[PDB]
Parts: sequence; structure tokens; C-alpha cells
Amino acid sequence: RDNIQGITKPAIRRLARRGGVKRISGLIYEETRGVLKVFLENVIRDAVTYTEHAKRKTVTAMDVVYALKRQGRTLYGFGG
Amino acid sequence: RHRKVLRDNIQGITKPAIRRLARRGGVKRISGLIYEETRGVLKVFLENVIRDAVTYTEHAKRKTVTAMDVVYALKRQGRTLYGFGG
Amino acid sequence: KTRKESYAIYVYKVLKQVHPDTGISSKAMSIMNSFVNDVFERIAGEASRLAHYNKRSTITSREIQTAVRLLLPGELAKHAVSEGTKAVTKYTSAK
Amino acid sequence: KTRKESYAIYVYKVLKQVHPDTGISSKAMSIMNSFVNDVFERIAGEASRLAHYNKRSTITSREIQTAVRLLLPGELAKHAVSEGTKAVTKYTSAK
Amino acid sequence: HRYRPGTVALREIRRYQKSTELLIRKLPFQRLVREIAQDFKTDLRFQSSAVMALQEASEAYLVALFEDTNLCAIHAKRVTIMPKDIQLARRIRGERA
Amino acid sequence: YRPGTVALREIRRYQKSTELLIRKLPFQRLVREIAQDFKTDLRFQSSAVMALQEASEAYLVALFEDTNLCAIHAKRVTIMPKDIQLARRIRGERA
Amino acid sequence: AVSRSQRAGLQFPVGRIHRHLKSRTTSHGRVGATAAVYSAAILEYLTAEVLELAGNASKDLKVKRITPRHLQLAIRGDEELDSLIKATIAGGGVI
Amino acid sequence: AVSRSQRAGLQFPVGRIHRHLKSRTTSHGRVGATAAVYSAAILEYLTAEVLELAGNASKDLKVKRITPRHLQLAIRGDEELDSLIKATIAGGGVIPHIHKSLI
DNA sequence: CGGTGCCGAGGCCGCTCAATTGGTCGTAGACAGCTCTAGCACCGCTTAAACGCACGTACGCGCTGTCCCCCGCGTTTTAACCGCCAAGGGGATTACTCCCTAGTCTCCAGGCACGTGTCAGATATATACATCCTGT
DNA sequence: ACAGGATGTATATATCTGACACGTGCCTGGAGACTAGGGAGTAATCCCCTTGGCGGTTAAAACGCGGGGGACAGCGCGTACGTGCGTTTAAGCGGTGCTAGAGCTGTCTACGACCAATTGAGCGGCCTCGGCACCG
Repeated sequence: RDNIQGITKPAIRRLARRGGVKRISGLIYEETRGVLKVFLENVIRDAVTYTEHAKRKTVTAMDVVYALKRQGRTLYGFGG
Repeated sequence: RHRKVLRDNIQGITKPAIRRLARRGGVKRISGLIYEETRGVLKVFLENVIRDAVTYTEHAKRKTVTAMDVVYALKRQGRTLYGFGG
Repeated sequence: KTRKESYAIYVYKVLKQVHPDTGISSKAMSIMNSFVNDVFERIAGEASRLAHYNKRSTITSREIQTAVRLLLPGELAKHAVSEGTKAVTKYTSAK
Repeated sequence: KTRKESYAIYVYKVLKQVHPDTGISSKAMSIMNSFVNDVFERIAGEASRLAHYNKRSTITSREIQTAVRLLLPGELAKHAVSEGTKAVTKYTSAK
Repeated sequence: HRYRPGTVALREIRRYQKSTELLIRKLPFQRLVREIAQDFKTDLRFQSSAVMALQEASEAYLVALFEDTNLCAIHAKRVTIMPKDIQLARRIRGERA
Repeated sequence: YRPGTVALREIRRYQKSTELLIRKLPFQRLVREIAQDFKTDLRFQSSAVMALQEASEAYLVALFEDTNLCAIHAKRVTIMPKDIQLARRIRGERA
Repeated sequence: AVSRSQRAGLQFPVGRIHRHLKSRTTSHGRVGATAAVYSAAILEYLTAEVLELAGNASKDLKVKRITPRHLQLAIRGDEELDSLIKATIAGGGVI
Repeated sequence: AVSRSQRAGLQFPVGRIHRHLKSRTTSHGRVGATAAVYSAAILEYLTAEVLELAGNASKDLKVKRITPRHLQLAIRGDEELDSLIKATIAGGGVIPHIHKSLI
């Protein structure tokens, strides 16, 4: 169990259930593991760069909102 | 003194023209019902871009649409285009 | 500790204007606050860009009106520019 | 008639630096000019946004460096920040 | 003598891919641009460079759409594109109708 | 019982609610592991990792909905990795 | 002591919007007092539209408080605001 | 008696970049002296990469003059430059790309 | 459809700092006037491209086994969740001070339209070779 | 399974002309010199929110078994798009001319920036109570 493997099969299954997927194959688990890893990597690079600019060592919520705001995937509900 | 209320120019994008476009696009074979729908999508794309460019050039109080304003309109739609004005 | 600027009171006021009895959760209030800040940021940025395009330096009502005719889609923009002209006329035709 | 600002001469100079014999068409020169203006506009906008985030008012080298670490992807950004630090050190360690 | 059906298509693929020049007749496209420009505001004139740039952006967007629909159809175990492929690709990208 | 009913039950149930689906602690461990590379020994506000979880969940939901459209295009009812890769290619993230 | 917001007959703090617009400008950017009331009216109309849609959805669900789920429902329900707001509502949900 | 570009050993106008950055900086904002130098270096390196790629592309076609087709080929050839320039090249065309089931 | 509990949210103070009105100025735009570059409208001529159509042949769509494989349940087993306690790193202030950058004056030189004289690349043409299409 | 054999493509040369790199005269925005003030760098101090850990506790993961279902080769056929042919049109070019709106330029004025004395509304606490979150 690597640290990526926390995103397990029933979690991704329920996620696809929210999207309306009726039936899932086998390799989708590995596929979405890789995809979500890529996406979180892309966000967290920007968040760490913001925080390192601000001379802080704590990734606050405001910088996560900023990083999502820059990447065309803005998110409300946290101020900014 | 304007004349020539235009009509039927949507047929200007003729069938061999769209054929040539898709040939550039990397399409091998085309079913005959494509032409109407690609005419439609071309219509709506030009509608949005021309609308934004017209709003620009009307803001500058001009009776004509310069190229720089079309480039600006395409910039505001995420499809910015180099070569002409910026 | 220093107070932070918000918009919550004005959202509450306009809500009570349109709906006299209903309420709004605090989390939804924060959502609306962020949404107001986002829309106003977009309008201000677009107006600044337009003023820099037309080589002017004073953002009057005209560039703002063009910004809402730009961002918002059709009939929403029409209602918006109508309310804007109505408000600015009520402002100007006063003491 | 009033002259217009461009970048063409500097693009020609850096081209002759990297490639001593080749040439560039005028249309391609206009393309590169627009591309330079676009990248610089993106960097300036991002630096202004970052300075407004951190409640500061003086865009120094730090916010610019963060802007290029933001916009450009990884190893291109690494080469960019390396050349930036090298240039600013050559500037500072002078008369 | 006659070619096999499709070989001429691939010849035209190579031809119209390695070329660069524009692909829609200039005057009909300009007439269409003015026709769409009518209802938004009357008595409009156009710089020729402006209509040129509109043609460039138009052909670019249509080429991207056609390439993406070809990707969709070749995923769909066919060779001929179809209007539902175009509608699917636009629905994925973010546009709608 | 029969297969094909509990699925639709899950569709209804998991679209009625709005609560978090990915369980919090393994996701937070994943976030800390990923941030371990781009800098050393970070710290995270709980609100920040909550926001990251919310955004990632929304993104995965959107991707699944789109790849479901892609799969139903090919007359199947079961998605496949080529469908997800096709959807991400069409959006253009190419990652 | 006439409270210019009421002189526009509006709820939004037109002085605060004025000093907000005062900063996000070009080098020597100036804003016109006629523009602040216009932006205020724009924000007031947009908030009124979104909140009345959310309140209609709430009275559909028979709840005095408006939850973020109501905001998600109202935004994705009417096509116009969804076409305007491409954002992701925190804790909202799907359709 | 020296210019800031040669003072830093660059090729982009430090004064012009400084004036532009002063012209787009949140009216009560100020612009540091070194920041213009940094921005000029950044733009110089980006132009260096794109122009070197264009030259390497044109050299394989035996043309001493760089054309927009060469710009588009050089940009779409590389991956990360393609990730940067998301725009459209006027008259640049597309890259020769043929898929699997097209035969 | 009522019961009980919960604290989230709505209404009520103290206060302090941001609107606000009054007075000045000066600079930015409004506007009238004048030019003239460039966009619109014919006219004619050529001709390449659109267009109609006649076959036919690749192939899109549908149907049929069919075997992998994915969903549903059942049991265990495991690691998340809640609650609570502890230490302290770092976030968030205030308070100096001085480094740095906004200005102004003077100056001139790198930079920008303008011309022009050379030539690199488009175009054409005539060779020297790939390349599909039946086929013994 | 290469043998003809039209049918398209390297390739070298010839031309040719518009494009462009380089040389000019000119000329405002960059540089250098100085001064002022104020933004932030650093220094210190407080406190809080973050990490760490423990212990129960219990819903969710997780193998595993089984049974139906659907993904998919494989045929098979029956519309339809490619590949031509001849035929017609309007795209393009080149001119030719007409005029009007883009672009400067010079005045004039007006409105917004700036400064200050004032005061009230917007926010931090804070109380409190009833709208909702569950439960026969």
C-alpha cells in the first residue's frame, strides 16, 4: 500500500456513481489513480510556490484558492 | 447609402470547402450530413467573435471594425491569435 | 486583531429585499461573498484593459457598461445595462 | 504620423546572436512581436496579482521570479529562473 | 485505370496538411461575415486585414474541431465522421447548443 | 439478486447528497506525500486540505461524467481507460 | 450625510466600491464617480438574480435557510447563470 | 554613458521594459529597479528558445529565411513550448500528423 | 404528523476608521475642424473551382454466439473517526530605521521612419526516380 | 509476386521581383545626478493553531465466491460516399473611381484627485431563541 493507494476501489466507484457511470471496468482504478495524482501535483506546485513567496511554511487555504483560480478551476466557499 | 441586405451567404462555405478543411484536419471519409452542422458551428463561432469585436469598436466610437479589435475579441475568448495586432 | 472587509451585510439586505422571510446559511453567505468579489474583479480587470486599449485613463460609466455587455451573455447583459442606466439616471437626477 | 512601439530590432539582435546567418520574414517578425507582448503581459498581470495578494506595493525581482515559476512549466522555468538570477547578479555586481 | 477509393483522400491529406495557404473562398466568407455583422449593428465597414484575421481564426477553430472529431470517430471504431461526433466533441470541450 | 439495480440505487443516493466521498485521512496523507517533493517539511491548514479535497472530487466527478458521455458514444455501457484518455485529450490537458 | 448609495437607491457600499476600483487601474488610473454606481447596480442585479433563484429553489424544498445545495441547484438549473459562473461550488453537489 | 542592457549584458531594453511595468502596476504601486532587468532576461531567454527551435527547423528545409510555417513547426514540435504558446499562428498551418486507421 | 435538543443564525450594542461634503486645480477628455488613406462599388475578363450525375465498391449498421469479467452478497479485518491532551513553530501583530525608488533637470544617443540596391525564394520546366493498379 | 506502366514526386537549372537587410537623417525617451520620504526588512513578542500521540469504537475496505451480462469477433447485407466525367458561376484580378470615416491638431472646460474636519455605519463581540436535525 503506497500513499497513493488511499484512493481505493469503493471510493472511485462511488465517485463514478456520482457522475452517473453505470458500469466500470478493471483498469479504471489505476487510470484515475494516475490522473488524480497528476491533477493534485499541478495544483500543489502552484500552492507551494505561492507559500514560498509569502515567506511562510504553512499552505493556507487562501493559496489553494489562488492556485485553483489561476488554473481555470476556480472554487468558492473559502474566501478570496 | 447602404444597400444589399445579405441572405443565403451561409451557403458560401460550400461543400468542397469544408471537405478541404477536414482534409487538412486529418479526416479520411465524411458522411454527407456533416455540412449542415459544421455550417451551424461556423455560424455560432462567427456570431460570438463578431459580437465581441463589434462591442469593442462601438466602444471606441467607430463605424468600422479594425483588425486589432478582432484580435482582442479572440483574446477574450481564449483563442488568441498572433500575427496581426498583438 | 484587524477586521476583514466583506460583503455579507449587503447580500443580506438585498436578500431581505427580494425574499422577506427566508434565510441564508453562513457558508452560503461566504460563497456569495466570494462570487461577488470574483465578478467585481472580472469587471474591474476588463474595464482597465478596455481603458488601456482606447488610450484613455479615466474609467467612466461607459467602459463599465461595455464590460458588462462583454462578460455577461445576452439577455442577462440587457437587464444589467438597463438597471445600470436606471441607477445612474436616478443618481444624476438628484440633489 | 506617430511612430508605433515594437520589439522587432531586439528580436533581430537576439536572432543574430543565436543564429548568425539565417533570416526572418516580416510576418514572422510580427508574430514574434505579438508573442513577446503576450508573454510580457501575462507576466506583468501575474506579478501585479501576486503583489496585491501579499499586500505589498513594490514589484521587485521576487514577484517576477515567482511569476515565471508559475506560468512556464518545469524545466523551462528552471532555465528561466537560472538566467534571471545570472542577469540580476551581473547587473548588481557592476559599477 | 482508376485509383482505389481512399488513396486520393490520403493524397489530399498530405497535400492540404503540408500546405499553408487559406482554405475558404475569400469573397463568400467576407459576405458571410458582413451578413452576421448586420443584425448586431447596422452600417458597419470592415478593414480587409480584419476579415483576413477572422478567416484565420475561423479556419483554425474548424481544423481543431475536425481533428478532435476524427479522434472521437477513430475511437468509435468507425472511419466516417458523423454529426453526433461533432456534437459530442463540442459537448466535451465546453461549447454547447 | 440481479446486477444493474444497486448501480442505479447508488446513482440516486450519491447524487441526492453533497457530502465528501473521498475519505479525509488517506487523502491528506496523499497530499502531504505529494508536497514532500516540491518543498521539505510543510504544514497544512485543515481548511486548505479540505479545499483541495473538494476541488479534486469535483474534478474527478466532471471527468467521469465526460468519459461516460464518451463511452456511451461507442454503444458500450462500461467505460475503459482509452475513453478516459480520449476525454482528457479532447479537453486538452495532455498529461 | 446623504449616503450616496441611497442617492443611487442602491444597497451596495458605493464608496467602498469606489475605493476598490480606485486601486485596480493602470499607472495613473482615475475612476469616475458615475462608474461606481454603475458597478454597484451591476453587482446588485446579479446578486438579486442568483438569490431569487436560490430562494425559489429553497421554497421548492421548504427550508427557510438557503444552503449551498440550493445555490448549486439554482445556478445549474437556469442556463444563464451557469453559462456565466463556470466555478465549482464548495459543498454544492451535482444534478 | 552606458545603457542598462549592456550594464547587465542583455539584449532587451531595460528602460522600455521598466516603463511598461511602471505603466501596468496598480496605480499606487511602484516598480523595483532590478525587476525590469529580470523581466528582460526572462523574455530574452524565451525568445532565444523559440528562435533557436525555428532555426533548427528551417535548417532542415534549406531556407535562410524563417517563415511562420517554421514557427508553427518549431512550436508544436517541442512539448513544453507548445504548453506555453496556446495561441494560433497566422498561416502557420498544422503539423503533418496521420493516425492509425487511416489506411 | 409531535418531541427534544442543538447551536447557527439573526438581532443588539461600543467603537473606530472610512465615507462625505466643502473647496481648489489641472489635466484629461469633449469637441470642432481639417485632411487623405483606405474602404466600398462597379465593370470586364479569365478560368479554376463549384456543381450535377452515374457507377460501384468499401463499409456502416445490425444480428449472433460466446466467454471473459464485472457486479452483488457475505464475512472478517482494518484502518479511519472522535474525543482528548501536550508542546511548540510559526503566524500574526507592533515598532523602528534605512534602503530603495519616485520624482525633476539636463542631456544625446540608441532607436525609428525612409529609401534602395542586392538577392533569396517563389514559380516554371525539364529531367531522373518512387508508387500504386492489374496481372501469368 | 515481381512485370509493365501511367501517375505522381526528387532535383537541378533558369528566371525575376518583390521582400528585406542595411545605410541614412532625425529626435524623444533612456541615463546620470541629486533629493525626499515611505515601504518594507528586521527584530521582538505573544498566542494559536498545527502536529503528535493514545485509546477505544465501529463503519468501510477487502477477499472471495458465484452468476448473469455485455464486449466483441465474425458474418452479412444494403445505403452512400468516393471517383471520376462533363457543365456552369462566381472568385479573383486588375483596374477605376468615389467618398467617408480614421486620424491628427488645437481649444476649452469639467470632473476627479487631493486635502481636511466631521460623524455614522460596518464590524467585532455577544446574547438569545427558534429553525432545523434528527427520533415513534
